[PDB]
Amino acid sequence: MLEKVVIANRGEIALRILRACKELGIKTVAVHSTADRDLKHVLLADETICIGPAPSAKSYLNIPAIIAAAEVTGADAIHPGYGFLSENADFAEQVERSGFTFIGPTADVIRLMGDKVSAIKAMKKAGVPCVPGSAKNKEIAKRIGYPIIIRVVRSEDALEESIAMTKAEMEKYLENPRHVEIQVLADTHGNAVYLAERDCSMQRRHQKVVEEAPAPGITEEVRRDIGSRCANACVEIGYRGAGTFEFLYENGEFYFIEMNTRIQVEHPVTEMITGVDLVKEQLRIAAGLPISFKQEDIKVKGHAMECRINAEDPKTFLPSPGKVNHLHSPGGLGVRWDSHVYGGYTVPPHYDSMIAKLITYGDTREVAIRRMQNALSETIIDGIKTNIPLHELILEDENFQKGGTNIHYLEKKL
Amino acid sequence: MLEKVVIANRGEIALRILRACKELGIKTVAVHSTADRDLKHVLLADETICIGPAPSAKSYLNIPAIIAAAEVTGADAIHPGYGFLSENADFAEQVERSGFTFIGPTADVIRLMGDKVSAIKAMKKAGVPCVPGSAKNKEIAKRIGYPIIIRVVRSEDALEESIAMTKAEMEKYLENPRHVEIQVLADTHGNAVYLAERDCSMQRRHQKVVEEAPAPGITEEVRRDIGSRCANACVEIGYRGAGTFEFLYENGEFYFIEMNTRIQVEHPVTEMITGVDLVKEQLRIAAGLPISFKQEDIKVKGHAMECRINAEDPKTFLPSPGKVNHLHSPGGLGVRWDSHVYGGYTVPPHYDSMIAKLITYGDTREVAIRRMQNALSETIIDGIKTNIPLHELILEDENFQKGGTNIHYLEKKL
Repeated sequence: MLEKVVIANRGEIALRILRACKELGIKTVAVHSTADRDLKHVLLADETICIGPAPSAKSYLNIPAIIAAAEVTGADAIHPGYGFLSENADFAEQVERSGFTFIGPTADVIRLMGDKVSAIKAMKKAGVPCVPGSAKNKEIAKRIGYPIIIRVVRSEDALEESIAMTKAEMEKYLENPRHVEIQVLADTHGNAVYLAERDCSMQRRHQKVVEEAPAPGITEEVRRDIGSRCANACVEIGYRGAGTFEFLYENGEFYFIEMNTRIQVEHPVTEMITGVDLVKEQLRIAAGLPISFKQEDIKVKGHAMECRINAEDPKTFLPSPGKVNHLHSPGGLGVRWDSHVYGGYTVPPHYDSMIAKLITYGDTREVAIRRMQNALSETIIDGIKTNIPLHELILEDENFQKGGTNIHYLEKKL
Repeated sequence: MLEKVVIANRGEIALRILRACKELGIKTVAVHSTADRDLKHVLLADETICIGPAPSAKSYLNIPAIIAAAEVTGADAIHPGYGFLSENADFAEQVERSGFTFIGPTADVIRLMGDKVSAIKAMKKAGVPCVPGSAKNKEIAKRIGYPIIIRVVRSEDALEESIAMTKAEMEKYLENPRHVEIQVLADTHGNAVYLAERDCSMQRRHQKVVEEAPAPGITEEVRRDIGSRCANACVEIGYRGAGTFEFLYENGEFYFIEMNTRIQVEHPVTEMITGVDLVKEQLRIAAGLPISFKQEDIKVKGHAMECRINAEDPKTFLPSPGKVNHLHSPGGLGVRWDSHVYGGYTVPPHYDSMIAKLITYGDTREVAIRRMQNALSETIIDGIKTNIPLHELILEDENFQKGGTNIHYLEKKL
């Protein structure tokens, strides 16, 4: 089956993958840049291989070097995590052509869902609701209804002009949409399940900051409908592994915007409310096993929240690399801490600024939120700036407390 | 209701209580010795009061000083944790007589279950199974059956002699008994529930090292019988709050040995498999509220394990006080860390050697155990010795892996 896995990633997700591997008794190979020799998962891995200098282009995006690490270690499979090469279909195609198991979908499915329109077209074929959309551009614009996007457009006298400018360089635009996303798994035995949903509406410049599960207001009827549509979409497109269908959500209707064909950063909130270990299921599915449970086995229990703790200034958002002179991580009941950072670790400049995901669970949304506030108050990261103050502002916001804030809300509030 | 609580304890349990209080919006008063000014919960508390010098007798056992801290802060209630004064009926009696709510049972119930025989006699009256037991001492010894305890006794020709010697300074003695204990809650509304059981058989000199829940081999039928007997015992004796009935368990039968009338050190494993927050329920019950769920709401799900991490040499067990120069605590899915220790903290000589409880959860006992082994491998406590190597030996023991080892097993193995 799978005996040895190359972890083609870094930071917290690399550690998350290492932990799943070690639980399953799978040997690990940590590929790393010269800058990441002191990463926690590297220090814990069974074998390590330096694949290039610091810049990502020369290391974690270095397809030949990663494949070569698999070859020389005699690895069976490669787990790409999220970001980097995880949704690069040329990488997947090359991993397979080279005799290794890619822990993810097939190259062809990646490429299909990797392209804006082809994705939307496969979803519309599948019965998943998409956004109303695509000179007879005035007629189309008209039927869809303004506002629109080509550059946004709030009226028709600007349409023509806009068209010529958006080119050189159409989804109905919604203004009370939440970001609501459905987690799925599909296996090589023809099964596909949905694992409730997540609300990830708290965003800055389209980067998520806080996520939660289940999504407030979503009844189980509605969950069952949209979730069943996503599972069937999985079967229809021959999906394999973990994936997420992202939707805009408004006045009770869902509208597809993207499928991430990989594990999600915020997968832990789903784990907390369903009891499923999503990374272990990725590994088992890649080994050829069936999903370890059936749809009827899944029931949402309680509520979970996640704060992405970043090394950055909490108002300017400029990165804050440097030595963590002291770390104190929170704990206790209903507190989960997913992080590679340790006291004495130096956060480097070369990559993203995420240093930890703090995840809480409670019987109710209210309990999960209070537990997050208390856990954040206990957390100490000395030596660098973090966005903890931003989290604290969000968590005490009366509208967030009420629930249901839209995807534009954070930027409006600040 | 309860607006301000004096936390009459220290170390990890004091932090556990502070976390529950803060979730409920209850103000905290940390009473502490001069040696404990840098305890995490002290640093997090709303108010602090130094109640004496380092020795416990002069501080955490100082009844007048603790009561005085409640008076001057205008506190409503006192939570005694475990150990120290928590089962001191004179303390409880004085807390009540002085106008504060004791978070625990009434003084009279403490005293009743505080005495060896009176406890056993109330249990036998209650229908809880006790151990067969109490010159017509040969006749009694005979009916009970050797071996016996007065000094253990394996035959009758020694009985007489033994009797005279055990005096100046009788439970059937069992030799394949496990330690199996039932968690209960009882409220001021006449309700009493049982929260499955824990197996705490891995012990050295009658001090627990590793605990787990549920107990291997215990079917739900058996759980329901012994648990219902314990709940009814609660009502019959007018119990209030959290408590544990400890049993010896053998060839399918239970035998009562002690009731701890307070929260248990190893309460977290029960929290993990039932979803109940036992300390929050203590606080709510003390405020006069009902238990927040009914018996039918409780269902064991999965399996949990706890390792008591102590600052001591892992073979000699001599304490290892000193500065923790570096701490790295484990995390991820199914890992819970309950500890007051932080990088730079100095573990003092004056108290017990517990510095952390590492708790894991999994869908099966096998998963909980592997997760514990991996979490222990990630844990770093630099500057002092710990018993982590002992935990590692226990967890990989083939008999522990099989499950069901008795209370003498650890000392035999070493």
